[PDB]
Amino acid sequence: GTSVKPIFSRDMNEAKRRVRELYRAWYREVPNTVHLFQLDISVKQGRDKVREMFMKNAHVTDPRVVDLLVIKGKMELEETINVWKQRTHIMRFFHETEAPRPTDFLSKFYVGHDP
Amino acid sequence: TYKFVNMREPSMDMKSVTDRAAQTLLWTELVRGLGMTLSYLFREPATINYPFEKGPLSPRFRGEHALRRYPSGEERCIACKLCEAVCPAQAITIEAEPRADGSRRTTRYDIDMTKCIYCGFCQEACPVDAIVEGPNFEFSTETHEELLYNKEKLLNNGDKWEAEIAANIQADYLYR
Amino acid sequence: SKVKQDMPPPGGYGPIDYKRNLPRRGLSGYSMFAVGIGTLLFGYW
Amino acid sequence: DTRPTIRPRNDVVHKQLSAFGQYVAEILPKYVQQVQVSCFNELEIFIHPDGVIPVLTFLRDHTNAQFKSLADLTAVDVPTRQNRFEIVYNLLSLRFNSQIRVKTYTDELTPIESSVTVYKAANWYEREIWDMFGVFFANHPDLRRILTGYGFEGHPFRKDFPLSGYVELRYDDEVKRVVAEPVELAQEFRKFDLNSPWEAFPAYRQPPE
Amino acid sequence: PTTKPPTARKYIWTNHKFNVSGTPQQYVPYSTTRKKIQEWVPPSTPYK
Amino acid sequence: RGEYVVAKLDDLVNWARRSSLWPMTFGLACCAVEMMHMAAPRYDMDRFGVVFRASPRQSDVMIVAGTLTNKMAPALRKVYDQMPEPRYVVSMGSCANGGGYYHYSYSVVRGCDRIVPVDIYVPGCPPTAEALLYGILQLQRKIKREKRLRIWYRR
Amino acid sequence: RKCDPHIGLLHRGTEKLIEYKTYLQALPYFDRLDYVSMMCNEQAYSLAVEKLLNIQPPPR
Amino acid sequence: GVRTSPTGEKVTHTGQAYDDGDYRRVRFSDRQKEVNENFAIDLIAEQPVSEVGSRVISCDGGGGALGHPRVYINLDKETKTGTCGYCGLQFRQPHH
Amino acid sequence: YIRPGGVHQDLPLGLLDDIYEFSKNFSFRIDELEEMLTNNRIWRNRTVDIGVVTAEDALNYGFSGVMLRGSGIQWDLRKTQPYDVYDQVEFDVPIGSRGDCYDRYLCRVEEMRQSLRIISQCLNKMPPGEIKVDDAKVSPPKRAEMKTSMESLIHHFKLYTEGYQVPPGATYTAIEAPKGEFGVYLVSDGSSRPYRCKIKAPGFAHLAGLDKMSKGHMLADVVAIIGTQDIVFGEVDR
Amino acid sequence: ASATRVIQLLRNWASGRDLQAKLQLRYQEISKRTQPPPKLPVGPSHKLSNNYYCTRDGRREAMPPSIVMSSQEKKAVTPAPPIKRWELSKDQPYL
Amino acid sequence: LHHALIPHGKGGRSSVSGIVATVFGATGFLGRYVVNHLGRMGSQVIVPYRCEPYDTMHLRPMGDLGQIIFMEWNGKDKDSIRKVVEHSNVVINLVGREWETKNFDFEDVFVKIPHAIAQVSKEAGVEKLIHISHLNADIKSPSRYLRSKAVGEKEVRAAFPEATIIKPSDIFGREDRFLNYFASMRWFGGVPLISLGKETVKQPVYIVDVSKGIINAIKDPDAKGKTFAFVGPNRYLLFDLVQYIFAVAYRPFLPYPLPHFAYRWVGRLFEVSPFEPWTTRDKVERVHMSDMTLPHLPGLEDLGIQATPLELKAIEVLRRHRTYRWLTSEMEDVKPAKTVNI
Amino acid sequence: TQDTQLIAVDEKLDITTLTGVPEEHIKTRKVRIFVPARNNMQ
Ligand SMILES: COC1=C(OC)C(=O)C(C/C=C(/C)CC/C=C(/C)CC/C=C(\C)CC/C=C(\C)CC/C=C(/C)CC/C=C(\C)CC/C=C(/C)CC/C=C(\C)CC/C=C(\C)CCC=C(C)C)=C(C)C1=O
Ligand SMILES: NC(=O)C1=CN([C@@H]2O[C@H](COP(=O)(O)OP(=O)(O)OC[C@H]3O[C@@H](n4cnc5c(N)ncnc54)[C@H](OP(=O)(O)O)[C@@H]3O)[C@@H](O)[C@H]2O)C=CC1
Ligand code: SF4
Ligand code: SF4
Ligand code: SF4
Ligand SMILES: [Zn+2]
Repeated sequence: GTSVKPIFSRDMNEAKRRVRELYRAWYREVPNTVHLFQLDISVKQGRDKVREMFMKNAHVTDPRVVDLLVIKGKMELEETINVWKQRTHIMRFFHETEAPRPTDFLSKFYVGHDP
Repeated sequence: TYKFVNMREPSMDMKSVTDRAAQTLLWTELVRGLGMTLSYLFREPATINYPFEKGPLSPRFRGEHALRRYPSGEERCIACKLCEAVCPAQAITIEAEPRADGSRRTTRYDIDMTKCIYCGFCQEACPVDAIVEGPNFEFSTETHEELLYNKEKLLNNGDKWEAEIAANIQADYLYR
Repeated sequence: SKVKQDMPPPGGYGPIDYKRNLPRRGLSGYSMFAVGIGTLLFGYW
Repeated sequence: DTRPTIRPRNDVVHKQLSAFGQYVAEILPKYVQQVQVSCFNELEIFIHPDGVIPVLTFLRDHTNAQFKSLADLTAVDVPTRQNRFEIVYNLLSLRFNSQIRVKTYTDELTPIESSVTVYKAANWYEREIWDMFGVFFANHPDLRRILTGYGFEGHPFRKDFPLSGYVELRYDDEVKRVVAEPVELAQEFRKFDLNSPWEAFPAYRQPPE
Repeated sequence: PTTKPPTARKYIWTNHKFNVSGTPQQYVPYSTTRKKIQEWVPPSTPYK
Repeated sequence: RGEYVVAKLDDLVNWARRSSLWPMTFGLACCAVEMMHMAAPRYDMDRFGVVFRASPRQSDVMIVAGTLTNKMAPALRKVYDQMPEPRYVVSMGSCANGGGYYHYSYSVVRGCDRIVPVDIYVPGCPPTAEALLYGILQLQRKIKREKRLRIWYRR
Repeated sequence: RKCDPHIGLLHRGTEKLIEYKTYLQALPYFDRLDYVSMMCNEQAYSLAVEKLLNIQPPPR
Repeated sequence: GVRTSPTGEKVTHTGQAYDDGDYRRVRFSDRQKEVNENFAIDLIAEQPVSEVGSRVISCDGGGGALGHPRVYINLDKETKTGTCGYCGLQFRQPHH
Repeated sequence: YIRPGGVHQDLPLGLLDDIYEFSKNFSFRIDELEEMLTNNRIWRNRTVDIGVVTAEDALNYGFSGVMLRGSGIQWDLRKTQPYDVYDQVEFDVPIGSRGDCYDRYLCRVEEMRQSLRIISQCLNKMPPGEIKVDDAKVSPPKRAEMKTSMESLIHHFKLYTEGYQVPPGATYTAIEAPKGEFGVYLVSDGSSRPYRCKIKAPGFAHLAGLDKMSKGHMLADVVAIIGTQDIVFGEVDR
Repeated sequence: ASATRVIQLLRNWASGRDLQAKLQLRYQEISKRTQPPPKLPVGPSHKLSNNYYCTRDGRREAMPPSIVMSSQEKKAVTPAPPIKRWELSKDQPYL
Repeated sequence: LHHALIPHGKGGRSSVSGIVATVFGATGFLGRYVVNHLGRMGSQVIVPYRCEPYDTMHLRPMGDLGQIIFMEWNGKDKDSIRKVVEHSNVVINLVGREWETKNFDFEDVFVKIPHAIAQVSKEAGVEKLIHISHLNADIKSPSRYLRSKAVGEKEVRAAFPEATIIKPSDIFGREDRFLNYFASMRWFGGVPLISLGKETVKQPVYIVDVSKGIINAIKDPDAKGKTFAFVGPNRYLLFDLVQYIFAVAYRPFLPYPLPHFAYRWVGRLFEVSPFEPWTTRDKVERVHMSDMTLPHLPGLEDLGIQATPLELKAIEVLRRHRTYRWLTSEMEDVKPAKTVNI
Repeated sequence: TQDTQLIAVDEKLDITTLTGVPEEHIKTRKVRIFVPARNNMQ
């Protein structure tokens, strides 16, 4: 029924807690990768990208779900500070080559039959 | 049953000890290797010089495809799509149409030689022996587009290697 | 007619060696040292 | 045997394993939910998820079972079943030259205790299952992607995942680095509806729901 | 071939060709099918 | 005429390159193992001038032989960028010619060319150790037919 | 001291693609699986399919 | 057989021919549009019709197993010579 | 070639004789390899007592094949659970004692010679008969009955378009592949296509044990440990 | 391309064996590449009577996995009798 | 629109954008990026070339199969141009070099052939010819290059009235020969600037923006006849620009004055090399030519492309020139240079 | 049934946060749930 087995967190609050030290670690992590990975973006240009994912992932309310991606974020952070990823992998977050996609209905109508 | 492989305890007799001591001091198994290679130096090299002479094959070899045609000249492919239905790489792409004569041939027979893996299922598939890989293992091209064969190239390969396919299939049509 | 396949000849096949056939060759260990010393003595002389 | 095509049947093995099925069921009635032996003499031990650690230790340590080799650790994602994923273990008993299969069920969210302690082989199998399917395994030494590319999102072996995927790759010169783009096939995968509209096996006919 | 001549037929080529990649005789793929959707040709008579 | 001496220096330079190109030690999958048979005594690639040197800093032709996937595509292009000029890349086998058997999967780049400027395409699954033996020699003809200085003297 | 063996540089989605192919079409997958023991690879797949089909191969 | 398009292209057996504008035509320039001359359509018409006398006639296509599945053409309609659907060989009754 | 229900087609005439000629020559080269390395001191030091794995940990690590036979565990699927006609063939399974890198090298080389005995028996005891299951609903009919019989053509059509529909069920069949215990877990819904195919790769379990082996050994040893493990990355990456 | 007898001894002596008895390079001993047409046999079920599929099929004779207990004194029983320890080889004991 | 040119598919590698481009002289700095954007959206590019096909290999892996087909053309033969631009709708002209080869004068590669493509394209039936010429193009400029471009614009406009003329300022990028020019100046002692280069204001523009400018111009139905001037956001005095470059490269800056007649002599000496010249008398003049401001000329923001300041994407060009010492140094280490603004 | 701190979660299950479906393919796409029609020619 409603009773489900929680992963680590026991309600929203410490689920809200775990997203913090992920942000705590990510924020401390940005400037050294920009140096180590020889990135083209600025130190400022990394914090927003770290930031914008977080409230992009904001409609989520289930405590089990919240703890599930905080592990994925931790793993992504894990596979970043050992330079396991590469310049291309990190840059894939910046949708650079992909041209901007329209948003208004009229532009959708002009390009092709798609919602 | 099983056989033990390496636990052979060496003897400690003075003859055996001096033999091992001579082996370690006066390197022998190292010389045994040198004498081995020298013996294997005066052999006849297994190499064959390229295209002037070529390696040996079998009549059922699988290579560049070809779309043969009947002794009359009419193409064998009646476009049953069996080869497309069995293609493991989905390289076969064919569409048929009622031809002007009324016969049942295919408008398009693009075989993508960059997808299919030469399973040979296609030659096993069509009940009219229409598609078949030729013995020509050599069709390397300089551009990617050249490998994407259409129906026209397939028929040209059929008209070029027809002597081999008739002979090779004649040899192996009894084994299958 | 007669069924013909790639069956082995009636006498089966010749015996196939599989056991290790690593030959043993060379002088005795005492002899190797003996001749080695012999050249040394000749060289010194 | 007059029949030259039908695979021979081994009833002695069938009876032998079925008796061992009653054995394991009686020893651990707390986790074992169902036990069956297939027609080709394979025993499936249907356990409850919390029994992953206790049951496995029994077959690995009990004198009369002695299953001391983790053959494989897989899951078959069934979108139909309420808890979709179904984690499957295969164990081989060296002493009794027999194979057993303990199968357990799990949804996307509920975690399964890692069998690394009872079977240290499971450790790398543990990582693959999460990577391909998304079943998170609790208290694991190091859960991480093992197969997919670094930063790859989604769980590929999941049925809802498309065959071609979502992300392609190519070299783009204005950035002088490999970049990811939305998938755009030069040829869509021609799906084939190759299912006979006639019943194939009266023996396995589902009840008339 | 001198001892056993291959069976000769009409469509068999009379001049073997090497692989023609590189040279301007190279093969270029192209769709062998006809057009699927044509268009309604506008009339020639004027608007009125 | 300066055209004559340019052509003579043209022939001298490329002949050195086509008779001394060194295929890298770059194997991937099923397509790589039979390429060893080319280097095996049966066909003896080395007799045609090539040597199988590692270290892309000291190699000319890159034998992309096997399935090119997503996780390694950055590694290959880094490797290709490290190779000095001139450099050639022979896409070997159907997997590296467009995706091969796994053309439609999720972690394979459909074609080695999407990462690297790919030279002569040798097909096969796998191409016989002889099939690309021609592939290497056919590249030697491509090296023979270049102009380089001929363009420079006419630039 | 510690060796982390990152694999995946050759992860063709073999077990994913087999889902979309018939049993006959899935055979070359195993051929490509362990490309130095080809006949042994198909032998594994063939025995499994024969077991499920409840059918034995002829003695030859 | 192979005709010539108004642009200069060669129509294939299917009748495919890139038209006047047809930006795709750029590929054939500095190259050739591969066309097979042995057109199957007119390579079967000149074959004579067999005058065999019966009502049902089999057609193996030649070579037995080398041919096509044996089909029985009904040579009864005395207006049109029966043809095998696999090879196009026309069979007809010897006009009684 | 090896398909469900039997092989695709019979061997060409004279193939077995060509096998006999090669098998005669081979044992005169296997010992030649042993002459080069087996007693060579440099090869010995590079391989003796290096990358040593014990019995229980190797068994627990999911190892198979040489990893078991090299460390003393007398296990072999060809003997314990013989598939096909492996029971009717006599052969020995080399078992090591030290379990290190070197002992496996002899185990593999001895497996060479033991295989030669198997080949000798297979050639001498080849039985006459067909090469595929007589059941045409499982194995495609020959081209001869294809082109004359209704039922054969119908079966060939459906077999190469739909394929044989296997009964629902799941099974895990493992064989003593040269690397190790290669096994497949096939789950079938009952349609003409498999529902899930997990592929137990012998190198998958092996390679997880790389760290346990290479403990205190230098990098050059790790190169040696990779070689003895006999890994090819098509099987492990699946 | 047969070696001169002078070096036939050299290769034989330097390796301590007779190479010429069995060489890696093949020669005329190989089977001819052209063979007579073979006649393949028929299967056991190629009988024109008493070959009904109902008494010959293998697929339709598989029952659903037999169920022995569902969650819906007896002697201890092992899955199979313990293996019998392999005997030592007879053709080649300890290497 | 022809049925084979109707736009199709979401913009991507396999998408049919509907553009049959004929980018002339794509085997160069500007040509490298324009095809990349053309290849990205999916557009048959004819990409004629004259050099060795090997030098065109990097042009290959930026489009779908059969989309970057190559053709061999000669600058002094009309027939080669007609074949290259026969079946097309958009022609991009990027021909032109910064030196004077014996077989091609400056006026040639900027009037003679650019006249040839311009005239033949109109006869063939092209509709969107886009010819590129320097922004500073003056009829009476001290440098022949800048003179030849100006007369070049006049002639192509006459032959092809509806030919969009793009007027870029100095373009910087990885292989730009503008930032690299000053970066390479470190080899010959110090950095010689005439009157310390304190009376020359330059307004460079990043390469990609002009590349997107050409692409947007093709799509834009109003580019017919117009003459765009592609310029960067900020103007920098040349001395401060060189200060910025050497700061980003962290190489020491050693400016020293040099009279104009002596620099012209230095440019003469460097022209002697029978290979790619490093600095010509014409090049010396260009460094002195300050980018004339043409506000009446429609700029870059009207197209839609927002200019990228050189401060952001400067390490791309100059990271290579840095020694191992300051190789990992980031952008914020060096402050933005002062900009004399309009 | 497990004594594993059974929290009574009530919010409807939503794993779209993790499956990785890109933004375009998760909202815009509409799926249809139906029983396939009997192929009339069979
Ligand atoms: C992973 O994948 C892999 C593959 O595939 C993808 C493979 O296939 C294979 C299989 C292929 C093989 C060949 C097996 C061996 C290959 C390996 C990589 C295994 C590891 C190798 C080794 C341990 C051994 C390596 C040995 C080497 C490199 C040999 C070195 C020695 C040589 C003699 C060969 C090289 C010779 C050269 C370069 C020629 C001479 C050099 C010159 C510079 C030319 C001369 C120049 C001058 C004279 C200067 C100019 C001056 C002049 C003319 C004088 C006059 C003028 C004046 C001005 C004075 C493997 C193993 C593999 O793992
Ligand atoms: N900052 C800048 O560089 C600016 C440049 N421009 C103009 O833009 C154009 C392209 O600039 P950019 O890409 O940097 O130049 P590059 O020199 O890098 O490239 C020039 C291109 O033109 C070709 N080409 C040159 N001369 C000839 C010739 N005689 N015959 C045939 N092809 C020839 C070259 O081929 P190949 O490489 O084989 O010689 C190459 O494809 C030039 O006209 C330039 O003046 C305009 C404004 C600013
Ligand atoms: S050979 Fe096999 S994979 Fe290739 S096209 Fe034919 S059926 Fe398909
Ligand atoms: S080639 Fe064969 S399988 Fe394919 S459509 Fe023609 S007859 Fe059928
Ligand atoms: S092309 Fe074929 S042989 Fe080569 S790697 Fe791919 S699947 Fe293996
Ligand atoms: Zn017929």
